[PDB]
Amino acid sequence: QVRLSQSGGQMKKPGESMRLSCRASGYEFLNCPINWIRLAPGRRPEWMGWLKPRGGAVNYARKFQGRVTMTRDVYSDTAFLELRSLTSDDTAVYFCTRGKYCTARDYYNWDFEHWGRGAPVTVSVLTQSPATLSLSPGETAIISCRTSQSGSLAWYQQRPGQAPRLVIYSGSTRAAGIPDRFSGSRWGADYNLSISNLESGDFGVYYCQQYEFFGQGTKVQV
Amino acid sequence: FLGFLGAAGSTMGAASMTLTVQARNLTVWGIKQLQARVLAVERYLRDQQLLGIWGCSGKLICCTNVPWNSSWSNRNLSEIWDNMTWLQWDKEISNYTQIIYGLLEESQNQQEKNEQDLLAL
Amino acid sequence: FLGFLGAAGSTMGAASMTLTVQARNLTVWGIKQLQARVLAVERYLRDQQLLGIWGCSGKLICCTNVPWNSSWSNRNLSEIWDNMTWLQWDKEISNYTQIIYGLLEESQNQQEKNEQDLLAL
Amino acid sequence: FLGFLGAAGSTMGAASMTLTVQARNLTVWGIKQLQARVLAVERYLRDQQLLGIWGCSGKLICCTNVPWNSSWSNRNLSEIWDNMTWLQWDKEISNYTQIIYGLLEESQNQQEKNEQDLLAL
Amino acid sequence: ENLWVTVYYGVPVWKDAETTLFCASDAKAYETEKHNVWATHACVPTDPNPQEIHLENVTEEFNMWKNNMVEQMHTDIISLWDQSLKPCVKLTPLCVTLQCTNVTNNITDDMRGELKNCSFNMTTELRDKKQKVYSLFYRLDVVQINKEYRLINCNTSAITQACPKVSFEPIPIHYCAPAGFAILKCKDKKFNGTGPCPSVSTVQCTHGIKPVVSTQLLLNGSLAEEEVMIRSENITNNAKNILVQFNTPVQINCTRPNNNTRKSIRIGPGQAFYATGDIIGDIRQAHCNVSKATWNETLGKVVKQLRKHFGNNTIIRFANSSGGDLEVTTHSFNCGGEFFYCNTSGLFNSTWISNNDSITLPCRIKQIINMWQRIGQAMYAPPIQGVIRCVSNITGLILTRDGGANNTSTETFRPGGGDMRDNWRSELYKYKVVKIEPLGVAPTRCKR
Amino acid sequence: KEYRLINCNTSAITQACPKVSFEPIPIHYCAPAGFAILKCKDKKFNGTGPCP
Amino acid sequence: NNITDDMRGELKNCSFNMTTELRDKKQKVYSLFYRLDVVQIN
Ligand SMILES: *[C@@H]1O[C@H](CO)[C@@H](O[C@@H]2O[C@H](CO)[C@@H](O[C@@H]3O[C@H](CO[C@H]4O[C@H](CO[C@H]5O[C@H](CO)[C@@H](O)[C@H](O)[C@@H]5O[C@H]5O[C@H](CO)[C@@H](O)[C@H](O)[C@@H]5O)[C@@H](O)[C@H](O[C@H]5O[C@H](CO)[C@@H](O)[C@H](O)[C@@H]5O[C@H]5O[C@H](CO)[C@@H](O)[C@H](O)[C@@H]5O)[C@@H]4O)[C@@H](O)[C@H](O[C@H]4O[C@H](CO)[C@@H](O)[C@H](O)[C@@H]4O[C@H]4O[C@H](CO)[C@@H](O)[C@H](O)[C@@H]4O[C@H]4O[C@H](CO)[C@@H](O)[C@H](O)[C@@H]4O)[C@@H]3O)[C@H](O)[C@H]2NC(C)=O)[C@H](O)[C@H]1NC(C)=O
Ligand SMILES: *[C@@H]1O[C@H](CO)[C@@H](O[C@@H]2O[C@H](CO)[C@@H](O[C@@H]3O[C@H](CO[C@H]4O[C@H](CO[C@H]5O[C@H](CO)[C@@H](O)[C@H](O)[C@@H]5O[C@H]5O[C@H](CO)[C@@H](O)[C@H](O)[C@@H]5O)[C@@H](O)[C@H](O[C@H]5O[C@H](CO)[C@@H](O)[C@H](O)[C@@H]5O[C@H]5O[C@H](CO)[C@@H](O)[C@H](O)[C@@H]5O)[C@@H]4O)[C@@H](O)[C@H](O[C@H]4O[C@H](CO)[C@@H](O)[C@H](O)[C@@H]4O[C@H]4O[C@H](CO)[C@@H](O)[C@H](O)[C@@H]4O[C@H]4O[C@H](CO)[C@@H](O)[C@H](O)[C@@H]4O)[C@@H]3O)[C@H](O)[C@H]2NC(C)=O)[C@H](O)[C@H]1NC(C)=O
Ligand SMILES: *[C@@H]1O[C@H](CO)[C@@H](O[C@@H]2O[C@H](CO)[C@@H](O[C@@H]3O[C@H](CO[C@H]4O[C@H](CO)[C@@H](O)[C@H](O)[C@@H]4O)[C@@H](O)[C@H](O[C@H]4O[C@H](CO)[C@@H](O)[C@H](O)[C@@H]4O)[C@@H]3O)[C@H](O)[C@H]2NC(C)=O)[C@H](O)[C@H]1NC(C)=O
Ligand SMILES: *[C@@H]1O[C@H](CO)[C@@H](O[C@@H]2O[C@H](CO)[C@@H](O[C@@H]3O[C@H](CO[C@H]4O[C@H](CO)[C@@H](O)[C@H](O)[C@@H]4O)[C@@H](O)[C@H](O[C@H]4O[C@H](CO)[C@@H](O)[C@H](O)[C@@H]4O)[C@@H]3O)[C@H](O)[C@H]2NC(C)=O)[C@H](O)[C@H]1NC(C)=O
Ligand SMILES: *[C@@H]1O[C@H](CO)[C@@H](O[C@@H]2O[C@H](CO)[C@@H](O[C@@H]3O[C@H](CO[C@H]4O[C@H](CO)[C@@H](O)[C@H](O)[C@@H]4O)[C@@H](O)[C@H](O[C@H]4O[C@H](CO)[C@@H](O)[C@H](O)[C@@H]4O)[C@@H]3O)[C@H](O)[C@H]2NC(C)=O)[C@H](O)[C@H]1NC(C)=O
Ligand SMILES: *[C@@H]1O[C@H](CO)[C@@H](O[C@@H]2O[C@H](CO)[C@@H](O[C@@H]3O[C@H](CO)[C@@H](O)[C@H](O[C@H]4O[C@H](CO)[C@@H](O)[C@H](O)[C@@H]4O)[C@@H]3O)[C@H](O)[C@H]2NC(C)=O)[C@H](O)[C@H]1NC(C)=O
Ligand SMILES: *[C@@H]1O[C@H](CO)[C@@H](O[C@@H]2O[C@H](CO)[C@@H](O[C@@H]3O[C@H](CO)[C@@H](O)[C@H](O[C@H]4O[C@H](CO)[C@@H](O)[C@H](O)[C@@H]4O)[C@@H]3O)[C@H](O)[C@H]2NC(C)=O)[C@H](O)[C@H]1NC(C)=O
Ligand SMILES: *[C@@H]1O[C@H](CO)[C@@H](O[C@@H]2O[C@H](CO)[C@@H](O)[C@H](O)[C@H]2NC(C)=O)[C@H](O)[C@H]1NC(C)=O
Ligand SMILES: *[C@@H]1O[C@H](CO)[C@@H](O)[C@H](O)[C@H]1NC(C)=O
Ligand SMILES: *[C@@H]1O[C@H](CO)[C@@H](O)[C@H](O)[C@H]1NC(C)=O
Ligand SMILES: *[C@@H]1O[C@H](CO)[C@@H](O)[C@H](O)[C@H]1NC(C)=O
Ligand SMILES: *[C@@H]1O[C@H](CO)[C@@H](O)[C@H](O)[C@H]1NC(C)=O
Ligand SMILES: *[C@@H]1O[C@H](CO)[C@@H](O)[C@H](O)[C@H]1NC(C)=O
Repeated sequence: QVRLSQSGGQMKKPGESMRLSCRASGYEFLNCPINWIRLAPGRRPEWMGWLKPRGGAVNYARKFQGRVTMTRDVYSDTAFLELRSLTSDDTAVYFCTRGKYCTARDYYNWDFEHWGRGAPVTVSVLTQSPATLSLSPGETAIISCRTSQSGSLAWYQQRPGQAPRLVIYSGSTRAAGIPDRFSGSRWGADYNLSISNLESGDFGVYYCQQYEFFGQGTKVQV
Repeated sequence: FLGFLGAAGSTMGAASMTLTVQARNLTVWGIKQLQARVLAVERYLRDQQLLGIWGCSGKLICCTNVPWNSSWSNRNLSEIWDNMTWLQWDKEISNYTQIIYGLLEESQNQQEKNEQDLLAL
Repeated sequence: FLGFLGAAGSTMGAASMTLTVQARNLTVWGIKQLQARVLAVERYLRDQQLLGIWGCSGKLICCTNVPWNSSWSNRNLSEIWDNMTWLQWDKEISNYTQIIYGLLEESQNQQEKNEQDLLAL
Repeated sequence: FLGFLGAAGSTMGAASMTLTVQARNLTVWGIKQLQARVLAVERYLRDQQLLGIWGCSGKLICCTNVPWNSSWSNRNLSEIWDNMTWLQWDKEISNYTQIIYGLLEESQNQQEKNEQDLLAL
Repeated sequence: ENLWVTVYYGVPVWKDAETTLFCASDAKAYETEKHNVWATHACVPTDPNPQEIHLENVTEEFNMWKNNMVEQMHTDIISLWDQSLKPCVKLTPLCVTLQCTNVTNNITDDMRGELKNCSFNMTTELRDKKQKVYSLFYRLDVVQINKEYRLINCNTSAITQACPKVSFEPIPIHYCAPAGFAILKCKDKKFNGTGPCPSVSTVQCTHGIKPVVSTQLLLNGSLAEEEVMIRSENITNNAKNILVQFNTPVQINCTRPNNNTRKSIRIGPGQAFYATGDIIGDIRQAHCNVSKATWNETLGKVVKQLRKHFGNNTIIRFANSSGGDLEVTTHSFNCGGEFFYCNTSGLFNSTWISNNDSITLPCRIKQIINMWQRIGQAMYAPPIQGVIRCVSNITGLILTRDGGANNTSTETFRPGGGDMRDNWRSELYKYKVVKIEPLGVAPTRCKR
Repeated sequence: KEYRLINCNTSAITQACPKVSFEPIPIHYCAPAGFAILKCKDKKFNGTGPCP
Repeated sequence: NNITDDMRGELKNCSFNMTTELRDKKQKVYSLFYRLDVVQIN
């Protein structure tokens, strides 16, 4: 089975540098790229960059260029990350992710079916609505996301204190282990995630995604 | 002549004017071609065996005593040979190809030549 | 239908009811299948070549102008097709198979089509 | 009979008496025979494919509706079949072999069977 | 009035499929001595007269990103690289301690050595006697431990020397399909690489495709027809590489100033190692020149095409490679047998807003390589006598786009192309494999 | 006096197995289907040209 | 272990020289082998 094993979290001071590792197992390392994404509480998710295990090729975000360094060890199947000149803005939970579709022929990076456990680090478009959603068990939750670019969109669920799980990809297709209760729909630039017959496990925070861009998030609580 | 696959975009009737042209041509790294040219004659004889078991054997064209079922895309005589390409045609009848094959090979030359068996005894 | 080799234990006349069904289907360790599937089509074309040189070419069944010699297990018409299997039959005529083959391939289509050669000159 | 290629030095008419006999037989170092016996059946089916596309399919002999051009070594009927060998003959017509082939495969069974297509519509 | 079924054999009916393609090369490729230049020897000679048939009225959908010819060509060259190195000299007893020093020069200290004069023990023809011989190696080829050095590949894999008889020079290669199959070719002026094609033609063998191994720059590539072409599986996806095809070729000149000496030390009994001897002349570094004018116009023609997908009024910036393995970050290629790695910080140093000399680039040389991310196989490129000069065509790029933009609405592009399958997609975008199914039934008023 | 193997600056060396034998065996060379081998049966065929 | 002597060892803790990545340096490493895998001489 595909498993991403991350190193634990840490507390750093401003000005210092930080490093994280992520050991992949359960698949051929060279097949598909690994991504690094930071999650800050009550903030839009930020994609930092990806690394191809192939020739160690990488592509970062504008924001991090010159500060961030991604490498890998093909032999131990381990991906490494470094970020310099740490400032309070850097504080967030850092994840390593892998797309769902990843064969020898080709891949699709941005359907993140696999997530590491995450590393909490403290140093000291897509319009999603509604912000919050207070509903009772049994009711139906309708989360919306407006795009402007179009392209395979995904839905994720985050439980309190757990790593986000892929719920839906391509706007209408369910992931593995996802019951019929979750369903996706699309009309123009608008995207809707519908969860029927709410239960304890469903509650948390949900994110819409189009490639490296994420929504502001929708917290669904009991 | 328009060469190999010449009248592919032409109607099936016009594509019947170019039937013979497409049947005519049809240490490692050296095994790359051997394993392929073996599958080539196997793909050929698979077609020739099917062509033999039916009321054909003689290639190109042949008649059969099988009635065209209307459920198999009910089109007219003039609506097929003068308003449709073979590529467009095979796409519709693709669903019923395996069915028709069974009626040509079994119902026909197994019962048709058996007629002669009753005449030979 | 009774599938491949269905009427093997049936009489030759009844086994004539299922002739088309048996002709239809008919790094190392990967070469194991290659050397085999080559002999398969060679065994096929050995049979089709013999079927072609004779007064047949057209598969399944065909007539020939060769009189049945009584020494080849003199049986009656109703004693063969309604009281004997192909397996049991081939076992008796096995002795004369190589002989009959020579009379079909040489005496017939070499002299029969040559009739047309004298008519063609 | 005179065996394989028996009447090679005999006249073409006399060599027509022995047509069936020559069509009948027709870790490394073990691949030496495999790569060869693959080319053998490709050489066979190339000849049978040409024999099929023409007005023949049925082997040995067949008629065609193609007029003999006088430029192709204008000989008489009795000056060919009774005064010339196949080896001596093929040497003269070798120049026009590729030409005649085009007239048999294209001009004939592409237009001849198409006649029936106009009769089938 | 009632129709009857009729079997037709030899109908223009094909379906998309995958088969085993074989090779084809021109006669002059065999005629040139070559000795060994890839496995081209077993290859079938190319048909002297080209055969092509324009399919009128036919519209077929192509997909360069779902093409199997790329995957087959990739594994073919990979297996070829192994077969070319199997009967070659294996350098197992070359992992001896290297007592190295700087080369004979007069250096301030900013030259950082680069070249090392290593002395070491070696096995001769006889078992009993050691051999104290010296050689010359690049800094990228050696690594010091705990001055004593060692080969860089010692905790990676084993090593085998490329034979001096063989050559890595690209040869035009034609890929063909067996009987029962055919290859379709798009002949459009502006086919951006996916979807339906208006003017489709059929071929048995593709045009001469030289398997040039390169990254970032499509060195010895091929041209486009009208406007420069941009192909991407997903343009909105910045994780997918963007293959660029030029209309006008960019003339570039790459040279190796260091005229070298081959030293043929005998490991024995019949096996001989080739070591770089002393340099004769001056110590200079390899470099590549790009006509500034040609490059300025070419970049300016590309940026005008990029706007057509990222907004008419936007800013396009070019920045160097972000990081990674030395081969991907630099322009990787082969020339005259040696493997260069050039600094492309002088080509992607631009900023395009609202739409007389050569550009020289610092080039390094490695003899120990491990391309295709090969495991268990390291090849040592033997030294080459004489100054190496090569003149080639830059006809394409492999760019990558930075993500998490959102706000600025601007795009920055950096050179990539780590995977080598993209190098083949730049030539196989127009070709695809189909199988012929000549058996088609059709109804008509025909009974027996 | 110190010596060495004569093949040391020529090539490597491999020992012939004691199981194998180099004794000549009668070998018949044959052609596959579609081909044939011609044989001259003349008393005095000096090796080139036409054969009666 | 703590053995009376009826256990007959069975498992052996062997130490030996070994060739490293480099030609020059020997390697003094130890392993574990079954008695059925080894045989003493003299
Ligand atoms: C190269 O080459 C290549 C090839 O070869 C190419 O490619 C290309 O690309 C492009 C780009 O990328 C593309 O385009 C795109 O497309 C897409 C698709 O298309 C298709 O489809 C359509 C529809 O859609 C839908 O449906 C389908 C099915 O049917 C599906 O599949 C899809 O997905 C979708 O779905 C959805 O929806 C539905 C409903 O509707 C639902 O149900 C679901 O669920 C989902 O949701 C169609 O339509 C089309 O067709 C068309 O077109 C044609 C031509 O072409 C024609 O003929 C036809 O007829 C049609 O038309 C129509 O329509 C139109 C519209 O569209 C109109 O206008 C008119 O009038 C008519 O009516 C096809 O088939 C699409 O989607 C897109 O679109 C979009 O986008 C654009 C931009 O990009 C824009 O402009 C537009 O407008 C649109 O937008 C819109 O929408 C969106 C959504 O989608 C949103 O977001 C936005 O916002 C907007 O909204 C609006 O609208 C809506 C609707 O109406 C409404 O509701 C609202 O309210 C608003 O108003 C695009 O277009 C293409 O495709 C391709 N191609 C291929 C072949 O592939 C390229 O291009 C080249 N290159 C160069 C350079 O050249
Ligand atoms: C084994 O086996 C094998 C096989 O199998 C064999 O082989 C053989 O060998 C041999 C030896 O080696 C040989 O022989 C030789 O031959 C040669 C050739 O022949 C041929 O030819 C001829 C002619 O010649 C020419 O021509 C051609 C074409 O046509 C060419 O190719 C050549 O090269 C030449 O050319 C030249 O010349 C021309 C003019 O003529 C010019 O134009 C050019 O340019 C150049 O220069 C012919 O003729 C022949 O034929 C013949 O023969 C036959 C039989 O055989 C007959 O049938 C015929 O008919 C003929 O005859 C005729 O002729 C004769 C003469 O010849 C006369 O006599 C008579 O009568 C008639 O007319 C062929 O085809 C040759 O050449 C040679 O000859 C020579 O030599 C010899 C010695 O060796 C001598 O004897 C002779 O006589 C001669 O001599 C001469 O000549 C020379 C030159 O050549 C000179 O040098 C000298 O000096 C002399 O002179 C003279 O003459 C001249 C002329 O006439 C005059 O002019 C002057 O003045 C003088 O007088 C030889 O013979 C062969 O061939 C082979 N074969 C095969 C098949 O290959 C072997 O033998 C075996 N072995 C055993 C042991 O057995
Ligand atoms: C690619 O696809 C295009 C369009 O789909 C094809 O073009 C059509 O071709 C067909 C023939 O297959 C055409 O049909 C024939 O048109 C002939 C020409 O028309 C004449 O008269 C008009 C009016 O005066 C003028 O344009 C001009 O003077 C022409 O000379 C007619 O003569 C034909 O009628 C005769 O032939 C038929 C048999 O086909 C007989 O049964 C009739 O009795 C009569 O004697 C016929 O109508 C058609 O017009 C074309 N255009 C279309 C459909 O728009 C290409 O042929 C095709 N190419 C390939 C390679 O597939
Ligand atoms: C395996 O082997 C067994 C035994 O060897 C075979 O069984 C024999 O099958 C044959 C058919 O091939 C039988 O012969 C036929 O029997 C029919 C049934 O008999 C009817 O009447 C009797 C008496 O009332 C009842 O048992 C019952 O009502 C039956 O309905 C007859 O109807 C047949 O006669 C008709 O058909 C023939 C053509 O076959 C015509 O020419 C006649 O004019 C007539 O219309 C016929 O007699 C035989 O009886 C079976 N038993 C034996 C030989 O002991 C299996 O068939 C065989 N299976 C396989 C798969 O090989
Ligand atoms: C190798 O090459 C040689 C020479 O080229 C060939 O020998 C020639 O063979 C042909 C037959 O193909 C011979 O032609 C025939 O000769 C027969 C014998 O002649 C009889 O009469 C004469 C005179 O009395 C005597 O020699 C003797 O009594 C013979 O009995 C004729 O009988 C033939 O005529 C009859 O047959 C023809 C059909 O061929 C009928 O149309 C006639 O009406 C008639 O009934 C005929 O003439 C020829 O004579 C031979 N010698 C030559 C040409 O010089 C070899 O046959 C050849 N061998 C091989 C294996 O290819
Ligand atoms: C061998 O290598 C040594 C390196 O140690 C080298 O000696 C060096 O020469 C350079 C100049 O070539 C010296 O750098 C000088 O530094 C002083 C300041 O301390 C500057 O004023 C000098 O500037 C002048 O020279 C420049 C050179 O072109 C001019 O461009 C400029 O306009 C001025 O005229 C100059 O930068 C350096 O100090 C020495 N170093 C030592 C240790 O002597 C030597 O020349 C090399 N010889 C050979 C044969 O290769
Ligand atoms: C390490 O291994 C040593 C082996 O030398 C072991 O010490 C041995 O213990 C056994 C018992 O466990 C002793 O055997 C005894 O022999 C006397 C006669 O001399 C018997 O009377 C004893 O019988 C009693 O114990 C039995 C064992 O359970 C009972 O079943 C029985 O009912 C009696 O109560 C017993 O058989 C042996 O003499 C010693 N040997 C030495 C050298 O001391 C030691 O226990 C092991 N320790 C560990 C931690 O493994
Ligand atoms: C690369 O080298 C080629 C030749 O090796 C250069 O082409 C030459 O250009 C000069 C003009 O400066 C002409 O006089 C020569 O005749 C040309 N040579 C040939 C063979 O055509 C080219 O200019 C060089 N370009 C760069 C960027 O270095
Ligand atoms: C990306 O490409 C795939 C297939 O190449 C296509 O299905 C998909 O629609 C594309 N996405 C966008 C946003 O164009
Ligand atoms: C024709 O197809 C229909 C299904 O649409 C089927 O019910 C019918 O039996 C077919 N006709 C024959 C003669 O089998
Ligand atoms: C063939 O069957 C499939 C489903 O089995 C159907 O979607 C398709 O429309 C059918 N083809 C035609 C021409 O109706
Ligand atoms: C029939 O067989 C006998 C052998 O028992 C044989 O003598 C006889 O010649 C054969 N009949 C014919 C026409 O050959
Ligand atoms: C016969 O051959 C001549 C060449 O000598 C050629 O001109 C003529 O057209 C040919 N006959 C036919 C019917 O083509």
